[PDB]
Amino acid sequence: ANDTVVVGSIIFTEGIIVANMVAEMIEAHTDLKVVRKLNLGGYNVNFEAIKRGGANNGIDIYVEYTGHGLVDILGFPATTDPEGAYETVKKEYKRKWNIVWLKPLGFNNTYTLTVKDELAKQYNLKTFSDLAKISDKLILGATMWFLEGPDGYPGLQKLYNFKFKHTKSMDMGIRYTAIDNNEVQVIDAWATDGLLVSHKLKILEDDKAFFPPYYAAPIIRQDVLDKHPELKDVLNKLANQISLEEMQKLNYKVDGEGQDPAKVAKEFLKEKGLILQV
Ligand SMILES: c1cnc2cc3c(cc2n1)[C@@H]1CNC[C@H]3C1
Repeated sequence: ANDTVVVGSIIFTEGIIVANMVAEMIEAHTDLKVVRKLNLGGYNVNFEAIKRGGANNGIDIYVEYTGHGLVDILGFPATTDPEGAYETVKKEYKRKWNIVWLKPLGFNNTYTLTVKDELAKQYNLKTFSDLAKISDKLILGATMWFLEGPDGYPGLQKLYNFKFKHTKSMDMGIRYTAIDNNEVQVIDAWATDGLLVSHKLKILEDDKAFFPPYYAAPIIRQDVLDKHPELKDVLNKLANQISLEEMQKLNYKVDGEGQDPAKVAKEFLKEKGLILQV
């Protein structure tokens, strides 16, 4: 009579916004109440938590990215097209873990390598290969998740033979300040990052196609769907409802304009008519 589900996120702006959207949709369209949980860390943290489940100090639902799941299935970085990534993780997670991938939200939040526009013009940079030829002169500032993830810098560095003068691990917001001030020359910008809006940066082309697609989708434990089958349709109301530009704008409302992510998520859903006004 008082059933609850746990929606998890790791700790970054987009993750919390989209987890909040999932929680708001569930509470708007079902009789379930939602525990919102934040998990410390990056790679495989939400995956392990959902394997435990909300009844065992874990989570029942979170928004995963196809490429992050794909690299864990394969055991080595590989590239593919959006459908290849999505269908592979959907079938594998269902068969191995009884985890259900719902429909993609609509955006691809990939890792990138990004430089200031002026630096790109100064050195004629368009591609990762262009950058690698001169990386020995440059400093990379990047997030811990990118530097430590199996699908992040370790394999990219080996494939392109990147040789930066110095490589610094940085918090998410401050790497944008650091590249704006030329404390570093390259950052691992993420494609939906809010602060890409306010900095004059150039996203370089991954010409060897190292990275897989990173399409966000809600995923849920099958036993939670068995108990509450309505969830499937409710969460699929978000299907293709968030473009890259929309997600970027929401992220900037938090990171650039100081709004809290709960407010940003709820007002977005109200604007799009996905939940009721008032
Ligand atoms: C480990 C686990 N999940 C991640 C999710 C994301 C990232 C890194 C992760 N690393 C950023 C790049 N892909 C989508 C977001 C943001």
